[PDB]
Amino acid sequence: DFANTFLP
Amino acid sequence: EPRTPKIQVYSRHPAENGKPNYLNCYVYGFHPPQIEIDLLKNGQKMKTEQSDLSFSKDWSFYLLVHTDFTPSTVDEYSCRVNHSSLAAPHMVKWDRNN
Amino acid sequence: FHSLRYFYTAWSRPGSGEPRFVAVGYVDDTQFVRFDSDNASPRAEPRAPWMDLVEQQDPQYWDRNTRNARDAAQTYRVGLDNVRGYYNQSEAGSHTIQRMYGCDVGPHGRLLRGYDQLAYDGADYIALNEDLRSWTAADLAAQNTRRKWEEAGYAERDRAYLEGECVEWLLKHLENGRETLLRADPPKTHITHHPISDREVTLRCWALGFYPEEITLTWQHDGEDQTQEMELVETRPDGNGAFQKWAALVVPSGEEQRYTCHVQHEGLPQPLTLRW
Repeated sequence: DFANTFLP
Repeated sequence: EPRTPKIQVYSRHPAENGKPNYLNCYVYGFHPPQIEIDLLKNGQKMKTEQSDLSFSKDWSFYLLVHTDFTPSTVDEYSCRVNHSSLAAPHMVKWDRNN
Repeated sequence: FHSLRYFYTAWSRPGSGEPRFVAVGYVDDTQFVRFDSDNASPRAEPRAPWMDLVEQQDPQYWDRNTRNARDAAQTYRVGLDNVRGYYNQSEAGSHTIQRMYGCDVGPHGRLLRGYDQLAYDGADYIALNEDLRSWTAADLAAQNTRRKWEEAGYAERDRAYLEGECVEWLLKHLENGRETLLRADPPKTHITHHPISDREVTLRCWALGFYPEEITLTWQHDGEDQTQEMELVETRPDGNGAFQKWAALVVPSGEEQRYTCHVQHEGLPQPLTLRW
């Protein structure tokens, strides 16, 4: 699975 | 400040004529990601397929562009790359032994 | 050891449409996944054979990763405007966010390193530290991101994925993809010969169809290593999922037999020594 993506 | 693509043109398998093969144009080490890559038959454009964009440890992108091709005992194959680091497109010819 | 790595690229396209988001996954040197946000209804898609079976092995795999990538593409289209403001840049130019994350696993499915790293316009921006408890910001603009991520406790969610989930999926891909991923294909090696002048000749040492990408090609003269003297091209994909490399020396004519090419690759029994 993809990891979660965090907002810069 | 852009990073200039390095360009290798080659054949997947050691080339003998009469054998339909795969021509590879591998262009790597470049930045920003927007780029144009084609393979050309005797100067005239071909139809190819292009890898999914990825990048190396230094953040530079690399692409592979490839198509079925049949060598001739004399005929001319080249790859044209355009990128913002280049004042105009570069064309690199596929030769026998590299 | 073995590694599961994902590579995200996102970039703004002023004057042409929305930003673009591309994701690719890799186990070691084999790509198994893509996502491109420029397709109508973009889906995560299999790029390697064993991934055409994940639909029956994990019936929710494609839907939840598609969903995840689509949210990722939305998050980064905003991230591009956030970071651009950090640097006080106008909307006129295109700019690029890249992310690299994943895990290195040794025998017994144990984690060696996790990593999550981001770049802006090709330069280090922010990176998860080796302890996966903390972030390193490369410059002042990136400290905006650091404080947000620290306050929000994002390193712990990253560690959660990297320690648990990244490892579990590396194992599943390794096992389900045993035939592709666990192979070591020796190179097929030969030496060609091009003269240029009468006092000098080019000897090119070839390596074809090998996997993984790791390889060393060394030219020696009478046992003394010619590395500083030779020409090594960067290892290149053959387009079938393996790689090619060559090394070349320019040698005095007539002395060809005093130069040997040493080839090391992980599925050769012993390092090979070749002559013309």
